[PDB]
Amino acid sequence: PQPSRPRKGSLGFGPRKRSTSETPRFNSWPSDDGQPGVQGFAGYKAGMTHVVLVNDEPNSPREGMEETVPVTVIETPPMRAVALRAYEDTPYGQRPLTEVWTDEFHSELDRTLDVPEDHDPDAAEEQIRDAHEAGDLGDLRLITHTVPDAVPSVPKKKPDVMETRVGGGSVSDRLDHALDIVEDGGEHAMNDIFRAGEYADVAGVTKGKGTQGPVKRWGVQKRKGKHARQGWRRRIGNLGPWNPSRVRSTVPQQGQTGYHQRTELNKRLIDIGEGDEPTVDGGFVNYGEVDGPYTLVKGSVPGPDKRLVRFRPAVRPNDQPRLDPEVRYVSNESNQG
Amino acid sequence: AEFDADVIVDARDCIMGRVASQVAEQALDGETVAVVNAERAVITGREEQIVEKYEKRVDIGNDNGYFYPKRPDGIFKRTIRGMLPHKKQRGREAFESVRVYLGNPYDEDGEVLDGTSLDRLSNIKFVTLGEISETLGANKTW
Amino acid sequence: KPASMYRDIDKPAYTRREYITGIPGSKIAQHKMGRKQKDADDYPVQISLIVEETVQLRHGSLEASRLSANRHLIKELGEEGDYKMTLRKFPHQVLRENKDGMRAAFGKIVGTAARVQAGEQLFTAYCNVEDAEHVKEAFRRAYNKITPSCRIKVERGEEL
Amino acid sequence: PRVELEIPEDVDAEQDHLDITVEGDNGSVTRRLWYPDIDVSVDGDTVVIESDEDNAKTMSTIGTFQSHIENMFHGVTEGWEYGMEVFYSHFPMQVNVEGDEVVIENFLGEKAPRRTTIHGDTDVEIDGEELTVSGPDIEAVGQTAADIEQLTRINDKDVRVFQDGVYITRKP
RNA sequence: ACAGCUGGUUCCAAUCGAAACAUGUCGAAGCAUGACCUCCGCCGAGGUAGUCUGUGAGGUAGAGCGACCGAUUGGUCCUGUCAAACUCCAAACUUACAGACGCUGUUUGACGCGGGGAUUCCGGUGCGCGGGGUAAGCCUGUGUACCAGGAGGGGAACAACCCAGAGAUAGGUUAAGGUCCCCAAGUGUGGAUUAAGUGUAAUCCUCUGAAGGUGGUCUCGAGCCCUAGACAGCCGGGAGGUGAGCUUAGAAGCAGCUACCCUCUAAGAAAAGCGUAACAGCUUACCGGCCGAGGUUUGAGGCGCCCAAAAUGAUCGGGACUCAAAUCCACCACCGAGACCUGUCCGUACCACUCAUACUGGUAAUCGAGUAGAUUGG
RNA sequence: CUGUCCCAACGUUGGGCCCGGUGAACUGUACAUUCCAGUGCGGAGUCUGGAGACACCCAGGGGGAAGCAAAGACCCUAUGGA
RNA sequence: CGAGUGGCUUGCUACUUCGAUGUCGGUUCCCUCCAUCCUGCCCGUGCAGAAGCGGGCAAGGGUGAGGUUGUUCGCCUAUUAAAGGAGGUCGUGAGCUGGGUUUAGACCGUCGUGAGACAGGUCGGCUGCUAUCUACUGGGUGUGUAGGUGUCUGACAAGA
RNA sequence: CGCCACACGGGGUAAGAGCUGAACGCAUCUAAGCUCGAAACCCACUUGGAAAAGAGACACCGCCGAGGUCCCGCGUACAAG
Ligand SMILES: [Cl-]
Ligand SMILES: [Cl-]
Ligand SMILES: [Cl-]
Ligand SMILES: [Cl-]
Ligand SMILES: [Cl-]
Ligand SMILES: [Cl-]
Ligand SMILES: [Cl-]
Ligand SMILES: [Cl-]
Ligand SMILES: [K+]
Ligand SMILES: [Mg+2]
Ligand SMILES: [Mg+2]
Ligand SMILES: [Mg+2]
Ligand SMILES: [Mg+2]
Ligand SMILES: [Mg+2]
Ligand SMILES: [Mg+2]
Ligand SMILES: [Mg+2]
Ligand SMILES: [Mg+2]
Ligand SMILES: [Mg+2]
Ligand SMILES: [Mg+2]
Ligand SMILES: [Mg+2]
Ligand SMILES: [Mg+2]
Ligand SMILES: [Mg+2]
Ligand SMILES: [Mg+2]
Ligand SMILES: [Mg+2]
Ligand SMILES: [Mg+2]
Ligand SMILES: [Mg+2]
Ligand SMILES: [Mg+2]
Ligand SMILES: [Mg+2]
Ligand SMILES: [Mg+2]
Ligand SMILES: [Mg+2]
Ligand SMILES: [Mg+2]
Ligand code: NA
Ligand code: NA
Ligand code: NA
Ligand code: NA
Ligand code: NA
Ligand code: NA
Ligand code: NA
Ligand code: NA
Ligand code: NA
Ligand code: NA
Ligand code: NA
Ligand code: NA
Ligand code: NA
Ligand code: NA
Ligand code: NA
Ligand code: NA
Ligand code: NA
Ligand code: NA
Ligand code: NA
Ligand code: NA
Ligand code: NA
Ligand code: NA
Ligand code: NA
Ligand code: NA
Ligand code: NA
Ligand code: NA
Ligand SMILES: [Sr+2]
Ligand SMILES: [Sr+2]
Ligand SMILES: [Sr+2]
Ligand SMILES: [Sr+2]
Ligand SMILES: [Sr+2]
Ligand SMILES: [Sr+2]
Ligand SMILES: [Sr+2]
Ligand SMILES: [Sr+2]
Ligand SMILES: [Sr+2]
Ligand SMILES: [Sr+2]
Ligand SMILES: [Sr+2]
Ligand SMILES: [Sr+2]
Ligand SMILES: [Sr+2]
Ligand SMILES: [Sr+2]
Ligand SMILES: [Sr+2]
Ligand SMILES: [Sr+2]
Ligand SMILES: [Sr+2]
Ligand SMILES: [Sr+2]
Ligand SMILES: [Sr+2]
Ligand SMILES: [Sr+2]
Ligand SMILES: [Sr+2]
Ligand SMILES: [Sr+2]
Ligand SMILES: [Sr+2]
Ligand SMILES: [Sr+2]
Ligand SMILES: [Sr+2]
Ligand SMILES: [Sr+2]
Ligand SMILES: [Sr+2]
Repeated sequence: PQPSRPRKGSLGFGPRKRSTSETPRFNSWPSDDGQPGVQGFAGYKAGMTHVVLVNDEPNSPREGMEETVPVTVIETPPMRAVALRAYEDTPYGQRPLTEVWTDEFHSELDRTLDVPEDHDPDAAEEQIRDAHEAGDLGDLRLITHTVPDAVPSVPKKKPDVMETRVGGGSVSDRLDHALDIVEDGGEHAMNDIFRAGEYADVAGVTKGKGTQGPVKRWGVQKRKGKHARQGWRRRIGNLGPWNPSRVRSTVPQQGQTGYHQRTELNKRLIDIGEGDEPTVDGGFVNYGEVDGPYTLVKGSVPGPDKRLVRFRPAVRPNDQPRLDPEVRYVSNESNQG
Repeated sequence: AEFDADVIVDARDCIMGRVASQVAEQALDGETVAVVNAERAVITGREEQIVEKYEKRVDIGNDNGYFYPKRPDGIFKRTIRGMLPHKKQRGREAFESVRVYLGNPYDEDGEVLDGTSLDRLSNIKFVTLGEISETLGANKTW
Repeated sequence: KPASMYRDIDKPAYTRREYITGIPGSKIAQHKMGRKQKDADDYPVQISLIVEETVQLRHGSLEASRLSANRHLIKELGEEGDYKMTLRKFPHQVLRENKDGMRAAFGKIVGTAARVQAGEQLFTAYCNVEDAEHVKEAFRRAYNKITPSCRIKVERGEEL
Repeated sequence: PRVELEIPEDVDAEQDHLDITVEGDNGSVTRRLWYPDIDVSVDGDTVVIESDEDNAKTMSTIGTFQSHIENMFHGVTEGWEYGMEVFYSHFPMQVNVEGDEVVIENFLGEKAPRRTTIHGDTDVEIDGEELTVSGPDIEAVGQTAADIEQLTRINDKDVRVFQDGVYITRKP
């Protein structure tokens, strides 16, 4: 009767085309519960090493015992929240009302931007407050960006700009919290929003695979037995039935594989730090030597070394936070063995 | 944003279809019409079945596609479109010269067309275009 | 076989047994029920089962209803009870079935039916004013086993 | 057809559109009464339910409306009383009222506490082995009252044998 | 090479215009002879597509069968059923002849007769009547109109369904069908029903919906009860003789059996229905009370609901519509063909004049579509 | 015994892709951006109703054109052939 | 006994194609139906519990691996929550396979005087084509909206 | 063949359990009205998505210069582009 089988590959991440902005753009931000705060930070994937910890799980019998855990190194130097964007609530969702900027910019922000010369912060700010006064202020996000220049391993100086939502406090309170941050230089570190032990959401653009066949792309079988010698090996059975007299867009086909945005959930921040503590002997292969601001994110992270990864407090956490896990050992062992 | 509308119509408590029939009619006569407060418009019958029809109209589609509105905004617009030869020259012009809105983005109160109104004091089985929209999945932006 | 095959009158009259042979015997056991010794007029109440549509009722439906109908009257009024039902129709229409292909398609005798035009008494009971409500239930179960819908007309009885 | 309701001396009727609020020294019950061509209204002291129609469907609701108001009268004066008696066989069930929601613990020996939320003003008050739901809004009371009995609903085991549960005993 | 088989066979126009059936045929993918189409010549006053009456032919429907016939019930005459190959009856209708009327013919010569040329003998569909078959967009008859060979208007599309048969052009009025938008004309009138989006689907392979069921709602009638207070609900009482008798350790309204009787009274059963081992205890009849107006039983009609499960995307063409844009009963005003009316030209037929079939003048309500084919001018 | 399979991976060589040069053929009533249904000689890109659809170009695997290629070998028929 | 729905079996018809619409089984890949095997929520019980039996809502997901036979079917084994059924030209041969049917060779049984036959068995016995259109997977160039950079929105669409 | 991550919860119903409740003084889950209730529906989460013809929003820069192409060195990209 022909046994059952789930279709090959998932339909959720479609179409499987190359991404528009290599810089991830979250499409969902955390809820407003705590104090006013920015809802995410970003960095650059460095490489992988393992670490030994002390089991935090109060339920696991292993609780208290050492345990070897893999970790992706991500250099996360200080970013600069260069502006504050306001959204007005209109009959057609949210729309950018107005932004508030600064004076002190990063020496090389003009490599990507058309840096302001004459902005009227106080006035623009007024617009926001009058809109809040009217009861039309939606959510408050801060135009942000990185200092790629800070990271040596990364060749790019030309900064990666991305907006991030701010929440937590009451509209008014967080609004001010925003301005406060911005009304300086916008400098902030990962510890300004995270703490080791907290589960985050790392989003990134996958590794570049170019065009690939159905087998690799949609995980379809290869021709089997005798069927793999007649002149067909990685080609599928057919593109559909007689009728519908067409090719349904749900049949696994050759195409662009990789370079897609992915938002990898519940990534636990195993340790936030600064220095050369996670670096490897010889240097992180095809990256370099780490020294300074960073994060040790548990497990894999979407993307290749040098790619901009983005963090965010877990929108859908499953377990309870175990702040600051006891990190006994971090591997310095070479990655060329 | 600005729309120099000759006619402004208020759909509040008015039978969607009937109102549409006239708007498309006038539009076919060179009348730049504007429907207002459509979310408050209405269609008679068992909500349960009035919904199925619109909920089914969402399920329908394929590679070619069969887009169907959900916002009370849209529904009305497409309804009107179904009363005009929107494929033709004359029709595209007419249909394109008609716009529907959530609430009233204007100053002027919208006039009410004859026969198009309902009386809640005599009816109990009818539905807010917005209720339909809320059910379809739309986010109440009105 | 489904009554659908012989319920309508759309064949000539088929009865001349002097020409038709091998006709299956009637499944109908009795035509007179109750006390066939007593007279019809010896009863106050007289209710009939009127078929509302013109049909052909095979002896099997005839017997089957006649059966379950009388079996109620026997139940609710005793075997040797005071009553007397009657079935005034008889299966004359000989039925056949082409059981080759369409080549030489005249069928072979399979059964028998009783042509009944609408507005007719298939059955007719005779009882006392008290038994009538059973004599009616006896018919409800009767018309359930015959193709057409039916009436139950009290032809004698202004007692209620 | 037309029926009238002379509101009791304690009571204060008042209307706004379709909604009717009733006040007494026990409470206040606002209720919407809506039906095609049945118009309710206050005439000084009497409440008038009237309609030009006289069809069974129209008459059905006319009747229903009256009782809804008459009950509101009694609700705002004397109030509604539903009595319950918590019953347990082998497992000592604990029934208390946490904040605004009667709770039940260790039902049939469960670690998970079952709890319903209280409907409206309704007052759930426990006295050992008895519970007494009361209030002006029979709607909220009768419901909250039922809510409690239902909360101990069991379907996977023979109820004739497994009967632990709070039950309604007095209906007003 | 032969082929009864398939393919092809070249310019304009005007008049007429089929057969897809009969008989015979090694005949059924063909022919011949008829039917029928066409053309020519002849004859010379009748003709008969309709109707009415008259004189005849007839046994299908229907009916009936102590009128034949053969079927087919029961009972101590009575009682229950049938017929393509039955009939004591018996139509409608069909049909011979004749008269009348209508129509038609005697310069358009009918009717008829003789001769030349065909095509045709795969038909189909609607409706009526059929026979066969579970059925079929099935098979096979028949009458008829239509498709084929028939446009144009309507029906969403769509040979045969409705209107309609049609020279050109033009003005006008309708037909079928339609008037909320798409889309020309009514968001027309008086009224009632429907709450299912039933429905918005003449006919249909195509538009399903059935047996059974329905305190959904609407309308109509009939019997009975009732302010001497009905129907229902609440309260009240439901009393003794005696646990009826027997049965039996016991049976005491309430296992079975037979009776089913009289006191008190306003009621109250030899107990209708549960309850106990049996008593208990709980109701039903039955009476009273409170209350206060209609109530109960039954017959018929209307719309609806249920019965109701199929495969890429739901549907009345779509939109969408609910005192309707649904349904039914009536009404009003419109839209809408190439039809009907109307002006002009054209073709053909005939008449007058004429050598002409060249002009000119006239007649057509009773001329103007067409495949095969016949005829004919260019 | 083993990549036949579980269950696929990486690699090698020649193509495949871009560039110069050379340079055909199959096929073509017309129109043609299609899909969903319906309809129709009952298996429609083209009819009806809807939905969808800015043009052009590159690579792909071949769902559809009842794709192309052969006046069906199957079946019957012919007053055919061997 | 009576009333039906379906269009999966079979049968009937001969409308459709004979200037050709590739067979059965299988395989691979995508969509679907519900008359639901499992999973979720429910009703009944000859419902103590436990394990069941029957029924309702429900098509999200699942429904697997093997032994004989070309088999579809079916039989069998061991696992399982369960190892459900049907449609898509009995989905899918310009995808594959070619085991069966159904060429030309040959044997046996049967029938036949014989050639030879078989709605018997058996061994062997081939799988074309460079994609114009359209369709969907992905990748570009332009026009439109009307100078540039950066950041957004979210009608809509997909998911298990 | 290794390793990492892949909810709860909300909202509205079905079958079902009920509430107040009339036509029908009672009774009744329903006729109006209401509380609940499926792995199923919406939301939630991920993905795409200014060509959405109502063809969008905001900030800044610039119209004689903002910016872009070319070019050169190369990959986190890549069959051409
Ligand atoms: Cl394969
Ligand atoms: Cl779609
Ligand atoms: Cl159009
Ligand atoms: Cl209503
Ligand atoms: Cl004619
Ligand atoms: Cl609808
Ligand atoms: Cl000429
Ligand atoms: Cl196993
Ligand atoms: K063929
Ligand atoms: Mg290594
Ligand atoms: Mg190593
Ligand atoms: Mg159990
Ligand atoms: Mg000619
Ligand atoms: Mg001529
Ligand atoms: Mg007869
Ligand atoms: Mg012909
Ligand atoms: Mg109009
Ligand atoms: Mg319908
Ligand atoms: Mg041939
Ligand atoms: Mg042969
Ligand atoms: Mg020979
Ligand atoms: Mg083909
Ligand atoms: Mg089901
Ligand atoms: Mg499903
Ligand atoms: Mg074999
Ligand atoms: Mg197949
Ligand atoms: Mg294929
Ligand atoms: Mg092939
Ligand atoms: Mg073989
Ligand atoms: Mg040989
Ligand atoms: Mg090939
Ligand atoms: Na090959
Ligand atoms: Na095929
Ligand atoms: Na849709
Ligand atoms: Na034979
Ligand atoms: Na020959
Ligand atoms: Na021949
Ligand atoms: Na013939
Ligand atoms: Na012949
Ligand atoms: Na005459
Ligand atoms: Na007749
Ligand atoms: Na004709
Ligand atoms: Na037409
Ligand atoms: Na409908
Ligand atoms: Na409507
Ligand atoms: Na001709
Ligand atoms: Na290998
Ligand atoms: Na193809
Ligand atoms: Na030979
Ligand atoms: Na059927
Ligand atoms: Na196959
Ligand atoms: Na499922
Ligand atoms: Na097998
Ligand atoms: Na096929
Ligand atoms: Na095959
Ligand atoms: Na092949
Ligand atoms: Na739930
Ligand atoms: Sr974003
Ligand atoms: Sr988004
Ligand atoms: Sr091969
Ligand atoms: Sr097709
Ligand atoms: Sr017949
Ligand atoms: Sr019946
Ligand atoms: Sr003629
Ligand atoms: Sr005759
Ligand atoms: Sr109008
Ligand atoms: Sr009107
Ligand atoms: Sr009317
Ligand atoms: Sr059809
Ligand atoms: Sr019909
Ligand atoms: Sr019925
Ligand atoms: Sr179903
Ligand atoms: Sr002519
Ligand atoms: Sr002519
Ligand atoms: Sr290719
Ligand atoms: Sr189950
Ligand atoms: Sr088969
Ligand atoms: Sr077998
Ligand atoms: Sr299959
Ligand atoms: Sr073979
Ligand atoms: Sr053989
Ligand atoms: Sr243009
Ligand atoms: Sr319910
Ligand atoms: Sr744009």
